[PDB]
Amino acid sequence: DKKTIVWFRRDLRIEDNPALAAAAHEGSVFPVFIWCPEEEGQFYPGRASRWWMKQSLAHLSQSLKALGSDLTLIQTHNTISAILDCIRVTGPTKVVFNHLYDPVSLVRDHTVKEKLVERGISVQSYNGDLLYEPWEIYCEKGKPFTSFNSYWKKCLDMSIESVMLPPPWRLMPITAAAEAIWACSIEELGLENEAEKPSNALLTRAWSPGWSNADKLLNEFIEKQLIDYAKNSKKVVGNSTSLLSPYLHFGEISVRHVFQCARMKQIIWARDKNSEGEESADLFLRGIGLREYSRYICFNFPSHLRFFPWDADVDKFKAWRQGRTGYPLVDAGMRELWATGWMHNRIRVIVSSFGVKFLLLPWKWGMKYFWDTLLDADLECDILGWQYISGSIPDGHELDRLDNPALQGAKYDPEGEYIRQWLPELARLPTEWIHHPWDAPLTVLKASGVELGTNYAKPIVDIDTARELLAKAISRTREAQIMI
Amino acid sequence: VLSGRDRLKRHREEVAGKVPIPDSWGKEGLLMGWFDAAFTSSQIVSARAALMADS
Ligand SMILES: Cc1cc2nc3c(=O)[nH]c(=O)nc-3n(C[C@H](O)[C@H](O)[C@H](O)COP(=O)(O)OP(=O)(O)OC[C@H]3O[C@@H](n4cnc5c(N)ncnc54)[C@H](O)[C@@H]3O)c2cc1C
Ligand SMILES: Nc1ncnc2c1ncn2[C@@H]1O[C@H](COP(=O)(O)O)[C@@H](O)[C@H]1O
Ligand SMILES: [Mg+2]
Repeated sequence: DKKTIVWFRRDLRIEDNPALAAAAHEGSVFPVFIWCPEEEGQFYPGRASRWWMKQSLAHLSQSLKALGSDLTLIQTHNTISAILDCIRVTGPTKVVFNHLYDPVSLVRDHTVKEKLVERGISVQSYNGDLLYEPWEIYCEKGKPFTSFNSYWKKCLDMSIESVMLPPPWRLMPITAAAEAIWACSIEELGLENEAEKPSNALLTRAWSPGWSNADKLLNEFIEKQLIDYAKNSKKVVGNSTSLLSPYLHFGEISVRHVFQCARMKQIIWARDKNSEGEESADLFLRGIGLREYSRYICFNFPSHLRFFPWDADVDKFKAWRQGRTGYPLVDAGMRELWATGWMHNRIRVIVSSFGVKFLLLPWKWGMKYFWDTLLDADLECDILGWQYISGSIPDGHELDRLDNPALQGAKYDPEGEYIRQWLPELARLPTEWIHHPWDAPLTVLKASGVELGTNYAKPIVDIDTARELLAKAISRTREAQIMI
Repeated sequence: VLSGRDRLKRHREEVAGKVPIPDSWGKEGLLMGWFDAAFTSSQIVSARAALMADS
């Protein structure tokens, strides 16, 4: 009866989808996905994200047909113009979507809402992706909180205002001729370049995008894995963390459903006085809270590395990209990143601070490489991550923190099984040395079949030299900004 | 049919130690060029405020 356009972007799911639920509650729906590369500009998504999105759109397309509707796809030069044509052809009186918080989407969402309103069309946006909107949390005088622990302590002293919605019985279709709105198939979107297919063959075997695969993954994690998360999450190899990140990034599983499941387990385990389980749930929910926090700092705080004397050496960049640094944890991480499109958070910390602190590579280079190879590449989580390793955030790493590989290995890969899996050249090293083989007695290297420079790279920088260059780099950063 | 966690486990075991990272990335030519005024536009201030008001 009432006709409503449902504009999908990063909410590729049916369950607890507020915009889709509101539209279906009012009448018939026209779901559409509008792709405008020129409007994404600086933040056009990378190879791994575009591969994932393409698989997930086809998954969602199938889901919407079975429900009695469809997903229309439009590659356009202008999002407003494509939406205005969908309105002209179908006759709908309203556009709904789930709003996003990245600067491109904020501005574009604002531009759509202003134009539709002046053209006499109703528009409404909905919180599809957060437990707490970025403006709901503030202190005693009403300002941002500027610290994760304080932000999360304040969040747990409030309740969620978000309200989960039940799924629709049927979707009432609105049909339009593909030719009247310049629509196309998923392959005509160009999400995947011909030259990318060989790399993307690794991601195909490793992952199945799509909201129904997210539900399967969330159920298996909650029901069998959350209990041990406090212990598993401290190792970087094997079964460590939930693997939910790509699905959360594309909205394929609602964070309100993630939290409900984990919180209810936490309450069960509190009653069973199962304290290890309560810790796990608590630690896992803190991860969710970091993701809320990433939106919160990107929405409220409108760079202390401004004057850092980066060594723009494209050769040592290649050596970082290829895992030819000679630091095992770093070289393992970059291999895992290329072959699976994902890595453990601590390996993300190690690899990124190695680029910045040991190599003095410009941080935008490592970000842009992450942006092209991570399935879960997410602007706000990535910003927060680089802020955390660069000392640009209250409770993070300090900029002069030079982590010792020997201690990182003992903490996060205490059996050495991460090195032995990704760097089999090193697998015969006693686990005592496997994370810093340059300190081992030459007799041990030789008994273990390691020859630095021939079958595993020599350290591309010495830690003691790196600490000196980093201290100089910091002095000149601080001397310079006082001088300018 | 196998779970995602186990599909990733299997793939990890198949490819680990056996996949070279290509010698060319494809974006080398952009390195030296590599702004963040995306977060400080007048437009984004207006949109943030508009988004708060409509909630
Ligand atoms: C340099 C750096 C860059 C990063 N870039 C990204 C990115 O592009 N996309 C992305 O999703 N995450 C990024 N992260 C954090 C990332 O979520 C974890 O590093 C990784 O997601 C673990 O995946 P998981 O689902 O198994 O984590 P789990 O611990 O099992 O699940 C926690 C979930 O909550 C969120 N979460 C957990 N830890 C963090 C965290 N430190 N920061 C923000 N959110 C978190 C995520 O949605 C995550 O999927 C980055 C971290 C660093 C240090
Ligand atoms: N205040 C924070 N801000 C941003 N990211 C954080 C913060 N605290 C933890 N993280 C992430 O959580 C991980 C665990 O931190 P830690 O307990 O200090 O080892 C870090 O390595 C970061 O990736
Ligand atoms: Mg992790």
